[PDB]
Amino acid sequence: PRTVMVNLNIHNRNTNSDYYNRSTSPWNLHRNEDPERYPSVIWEAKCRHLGCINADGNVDYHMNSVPIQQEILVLRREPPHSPNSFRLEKILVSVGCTCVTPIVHHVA
Amino acid sequence: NFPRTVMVNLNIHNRSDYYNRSTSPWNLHRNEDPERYPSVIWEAKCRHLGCINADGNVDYHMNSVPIQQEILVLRREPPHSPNSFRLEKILVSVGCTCVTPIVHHVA
Ligand SMILES: O=C(N[C@H](C(=O)Nc1ncc(CN2C[C@@H](C(F)(F)F)NC2=O)s1)C1CCC(F)(F)CC1)/C(F)=C\C1CC1
Repeated sequence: PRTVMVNLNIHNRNTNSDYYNRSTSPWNLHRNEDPERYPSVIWEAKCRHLGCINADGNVDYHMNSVPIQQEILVLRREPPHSPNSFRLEKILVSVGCTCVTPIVHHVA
Repeated sequence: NFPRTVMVNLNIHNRSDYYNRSTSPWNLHRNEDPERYPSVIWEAKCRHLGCINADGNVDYHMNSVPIQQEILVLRREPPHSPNSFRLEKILVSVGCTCVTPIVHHVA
């Protein structure tokens, strides 16, 4: 069906870290708020460095910290400001960072 | 205004070799549930316990750890219902990162 009903009283399902800090590609969380969306608040990861932290605790510029982006669904109020009717909308969220070897190629 | 039941139009409006190039690489595993929307969820599983160093070897002094995110899914309620759901909060692995291990002698 096009329209379905959804009970917003969330049940947790098997939901029972300092990774953001201990990582060689550490990140911080930034609050993204949208009153026309459910969830209204989304926390996005922003990599602290361009390079990665090495064994000596220094930034290695030969490696890159890259955000891992995921495609997430959100509920957008439709019509706008509606408390009880929504449309699914696909957005991209940064969920953390990883350390990668850079893509290399000569200028054409 | 916070109603218990709301209406949702499922016609979505839209608004990557990391898994291999990473020092904490991972593979994707397909999790399928016909009682859930989205029915298919791809989860990351770290390939190694350690991390890949400059020389392409596994460094056992570092750990590959999965990054777990809390996500919401729709579970059919009552079961098998094509048009009614309850929001459910689950934990998914979305990739891996390389961390310096947490060390401690225990009592
Ligand atoms: O949960 C949030 N949104 C939910 C959502 O997107 N669920 C998803 N499930 C699997 C997905 C695809 N993916 C992502 C990646 C990994 F699962 F690993 F993430 N692998 C995958 O296969 S997307 C919506 C909430 C509204 C709804 F109507 F209930 C439908 C689902 C949301 F908006 C925000 C959460 C970040 C705080």
